[PDB]
Amino acid sequence: HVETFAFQAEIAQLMSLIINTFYSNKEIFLRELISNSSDALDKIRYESLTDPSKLDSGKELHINLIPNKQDRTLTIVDTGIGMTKADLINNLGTIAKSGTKAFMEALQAGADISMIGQFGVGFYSAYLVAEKVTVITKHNDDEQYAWESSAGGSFTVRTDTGEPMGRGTKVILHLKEDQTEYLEERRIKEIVKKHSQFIGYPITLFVE
Ligand SMILES: CSc1nnc(Sc2c(C)n[nH]c2C)s1
Repeated sequence: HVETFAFQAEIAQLMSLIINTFYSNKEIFLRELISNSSDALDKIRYESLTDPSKLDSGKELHINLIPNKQDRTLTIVDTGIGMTKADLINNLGTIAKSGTKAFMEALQAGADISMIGQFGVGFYSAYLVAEKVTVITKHNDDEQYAWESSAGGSFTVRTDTGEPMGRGTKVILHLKEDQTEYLEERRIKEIVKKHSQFIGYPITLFVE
């Protein structure tokens, strides 16, 4: 069954700001998410040097970008460390609470939304373009979960009965009506080249 949770007030607040502030440079969402993926790949690569059995759920360490115009989704997939249930419901939120306070204070002083990644909370930049974000994830010592949120102060988590994914995270961006540009090959490739050219894992851009 589906469990429903309230975001921490500070996170809810950061998400409304992301969603409501006029800010044209939305494309930065892709580097923050690819960056999130790279951090998670680094994590499993490291942890595997002292316990190679952690790669029994898959050896290949990569990132796929998968647009689907029919579904209006852009999907980022990684085979990084994945998330446990406690990560999804509690730990990540707890870590992000100071990232968010800091970021929110910088934002007067005249920092802008593109700096969001320096405060460790870039994942929420998904909300610049996605009306809903669904996240399938699988950590080595835990079950596959689906996390989901359309913002508004709440998120859901259920155990995921769908197709097994080995180990990693899939971020499914259900794009807003006027953000379908991030479904085009040339647009994605441009952004990847501009902001994420030196990521240390293969990034495959799938075509439709
Ligand atoms: C609430 S779901 C979620 N939070 N933070 C992320 S960043 C991340 C990605 C993009 N892959 N793995 C991780 C930990 S995904």
